[PDB]
Amino acid sequence: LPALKLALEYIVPAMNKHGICVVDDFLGKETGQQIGDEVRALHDTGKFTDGQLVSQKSDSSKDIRGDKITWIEGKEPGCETIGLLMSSMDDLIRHCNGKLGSYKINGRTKAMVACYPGNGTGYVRHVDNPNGDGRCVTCIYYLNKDWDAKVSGGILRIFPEGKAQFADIEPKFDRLLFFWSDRRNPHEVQPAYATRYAITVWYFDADERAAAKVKYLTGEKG
Amino acid sequence: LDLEMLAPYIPMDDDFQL
Ligand SMILES: O=C(O)CCC(=O)C(=O)O
Ligand SMILES: [Mn+2]
Repeated sequence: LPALKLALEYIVPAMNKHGICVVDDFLGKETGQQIGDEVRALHDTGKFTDGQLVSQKSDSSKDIRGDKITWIEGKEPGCETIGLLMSSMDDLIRHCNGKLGSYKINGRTKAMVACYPGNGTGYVRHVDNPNGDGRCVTCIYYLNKDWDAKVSGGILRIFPEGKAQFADIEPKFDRLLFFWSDRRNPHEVQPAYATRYAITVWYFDADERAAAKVKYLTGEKG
Repeated sequence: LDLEMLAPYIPMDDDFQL
């Protein structure tokens, strides 16, 4: 639907009420397929790398997350449809104005194209932005056709703060997902027994991000 | 539970302005 109607009439309410919003059939089967093909070509270049952590303390990153990823701006040759995806997400966000909590969203990361090879690997329970690095909204587009979690696993399980029941999001094809990045939404990728693709972008809050960039260099002491 | 060591990495540079 019109970015404006989806934003104001669905995304904004869902996000402020529950901190999670799912929009299925975001771009349609044709575009979704084109995106999937671009991701599979990118994977077939062999340029993917192990997913990394903000501050790794574990033996290896593989103990935490078991995916292979790359970062795309959306202007690279062969990624035009991923670019269309990123510009559509941006469209929705711009149309959310300052109605998504009290954040002033002025920027975002590049797209993280991610692949769980399907060998029983996933991502343990975690928070995307526990200690305030600017990330206020997580946006994930899934690409996996006829995915059956009872067979292939790979559920994204979110545990919204305070609620006694978690939520299981299947990584369905053409599904769009929004949720607060901070400690409100601890989540986990359960073991995936099949190749599981997803595209993520993190949107930033101006003030938080600006502070996050200075805290890295020094952080002073106390 | 140290969340910092579990959080997915993002670059510090190369943000995209909206
Ligand atoms: O792919 C998903 O469903 C979530 C990925 C995730 O939580 C992450 O990479 O930080
Ligand atoms: Mn995550």
